[PDB]
Amino acid sequence: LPQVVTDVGVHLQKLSINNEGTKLIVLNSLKKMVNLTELELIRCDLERIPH
Amino acid sequence: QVQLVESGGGSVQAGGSLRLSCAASGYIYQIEYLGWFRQAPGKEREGVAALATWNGQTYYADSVKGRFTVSLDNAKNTVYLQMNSLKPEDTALYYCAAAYEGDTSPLYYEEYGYWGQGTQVTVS
Repeated sequence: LPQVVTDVGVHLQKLSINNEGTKLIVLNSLKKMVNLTELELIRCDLERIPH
Repeated sequence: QVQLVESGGGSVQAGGSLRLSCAASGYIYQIEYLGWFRQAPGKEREGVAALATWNGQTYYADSVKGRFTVSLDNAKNTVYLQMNSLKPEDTALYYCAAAYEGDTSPLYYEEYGYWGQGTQVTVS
């Protein structure tokens, strides 16, 4: 996930990401978008809900 | 709205070959997801294949994987299906399937919004 997205998420309320077959590594990049109220992770191939 | 026309099936032998096809008319740009759906006689329809419109990622059902090959002709707005060494399990009713944007249904007829006439494929 781009770091700039993580930075701007400080005011984001809804985020949707589509990887269409690409495995997505969060590597703990979600604890700065604290304003988010809706999280959509479609075709991101996690195989595990991130912490 | 969007209409689909397909052909290229019929009666073949196990060990024959077929070249399925389907052409699209109407709104050709708005269609995001394309695939094939086959229907056994009296049984539920099965999503045969799936393809991203411009992302270009191809998908197929396990029962037809390695035997059925999707083909798309952007020039003529056509979707083909080329298969060989068929099996009697391929005898089914195949419908041209198109889905607009927002949906990520590879082989599920749940959200596809346009279907073709239906071509009977017979493999003995």
